Amino acid sequence: DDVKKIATVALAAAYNNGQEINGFKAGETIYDIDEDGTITKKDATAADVEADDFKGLGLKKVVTNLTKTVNENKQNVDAKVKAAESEIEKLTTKLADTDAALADTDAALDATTNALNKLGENITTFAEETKTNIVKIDEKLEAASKH
Amino acid sequence: DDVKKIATVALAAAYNNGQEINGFKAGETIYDIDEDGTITKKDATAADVEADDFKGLGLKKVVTNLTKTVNENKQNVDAKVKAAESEIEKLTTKLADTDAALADTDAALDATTNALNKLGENITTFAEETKTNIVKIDEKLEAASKH
Amino acid sequence: DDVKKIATVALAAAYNNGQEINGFKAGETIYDIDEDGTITKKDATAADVEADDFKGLGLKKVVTNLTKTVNENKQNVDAKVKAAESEIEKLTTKLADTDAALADTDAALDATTNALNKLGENITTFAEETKTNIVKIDEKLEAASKH
Ligand SMILES: [Cl-]
Repeated sequence: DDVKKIATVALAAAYNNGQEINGFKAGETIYDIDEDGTITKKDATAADVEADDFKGLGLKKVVTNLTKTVNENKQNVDAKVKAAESEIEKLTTKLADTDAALADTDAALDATTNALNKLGENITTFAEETKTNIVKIDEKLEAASKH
Repeated sequence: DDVKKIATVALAAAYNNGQEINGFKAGETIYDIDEDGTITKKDATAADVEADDFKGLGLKKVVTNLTKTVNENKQNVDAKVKAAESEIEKLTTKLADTDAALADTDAALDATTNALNKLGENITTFAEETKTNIVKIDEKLEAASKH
Repeated sequence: DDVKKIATVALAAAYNNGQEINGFKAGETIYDIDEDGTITKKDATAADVEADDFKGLGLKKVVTNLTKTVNENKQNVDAKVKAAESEIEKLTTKLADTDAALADTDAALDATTNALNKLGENITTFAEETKTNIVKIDEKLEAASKH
C-alpha cells in the first residue's frame, strides 16, 4: 500500500532526525531515504562518523559543550584582564612614588643652588673688603717708605 | 496491522524530536517509545523539566540565548580591554613626562656642579694671592723692625 | 483510514523537523500541520525565511557558525591581552630604568651638596684667619704711628 510507504519513510525520517539531535557511533544503524522514497538500511562506518559536522556527537552534546566553552572562555579572559589591571594598578602607584621623589629632588636641588649663589655673593664681598684692606696697608707702607 | 504500529511510532518519534527542538513544559504530553515499539503517553513532571540538559527550553531557544551570550561576552571584554589600553596610554604619557623632567633636573644639576667647581677654583686663587700679599706685608714689617 | 492520517501527519512532522535541523530557502516546500491534523502544502516566502530565528539556516549551520564565532572571539581577545601585557612589560622596564636614573641623580646631588658644605666651611676658616692677619698688621701699624 501507499500508506505502508508513507509510514516507512516517516519512521526512517524521524529516526534520522533523532540521530542528528542525539548523535550516532560507528556500527550504529543509519537509514538513507533516496529521492524515490527508497529506504536503505546501512551500518554507519568510521568515515560517516569522522566526516560529519559534529562527528556523530549530535546537536544536544555539541550545544552542551559549546555552552561549557563560552563559559570557560569568559572565566579565562576575565582572570587575564583582572591580572592586567592589577599590573596597571601597581605601575600607577610606582609612577606616583617616582614623581613624588622627583619633586623632592627638585626641592633639594633648589636649596643647594640658592646656598651656592648665596655663598658666591658672600665670597665676592669678602674678596672686595680684603682687597681694599691690603691696598690701604700697601699705601701706608708706600708712604712711610718715601721720607 | 504492522503499518498501524509503524505509523504510531513515527508520529510519536516525530513529536518527541519536535519537543527536543522547540521545548516542553510541566504538564505537556510526552511519549516514551519502549525498545519493543511500545508508546507510553505521559505528562512531563517538574522532575523531567528540571532534569533535562536545557530544562525544557529546546535547541532553538538555547542556541538563540547562547548566541546572545557569545555576543554580549565579546562587547563586555572589548570594553574592558579598551579601558586597560586607555590606562596604558595615560601611563605612557606620564612616564614620558617624568623622563623629560628627570632629564631637565640632570641638566640643572650639571650646571650647579659646574658653578660650584668654578667657584672652588676662583676661591683657591683668591686665597693664594691673599696669602702672598699678607706674607709680603709681614716681610716689609719684619725687615723695617730690624734696625 | 485513521492510519492514513497518522502516517501523513508523521511524514509532514518529520519533514518540518528536518528543515529545522538542516534549514530551508525561499520557494522550498513547507507543511503546516493544523491543530486538527490538517496538512497544508505551501511554498516558503521571503517573509518566512527573513522572519525565522536562524533565517532558514537550520540548527546545524547556526551551531557550526557559532562554534567559529566562539573560537575567533577567543583568538581575537587573546591577541589583544597579549598586546596589552607587552605594553605593561615595556612600561615596567622603563619605570625601573627611571627609578635607577633617579637614584643616581640623588647620589650626584648628595655629593654636590657635601662639596658645597665643605667649601663653605673652608672659606669661613680662610676668611677668619685673613681677618686676624689684617687686624694684627693694622695693630703693628697703629702702634708704629704712635711715637
Ligand atoms: Cl522527526
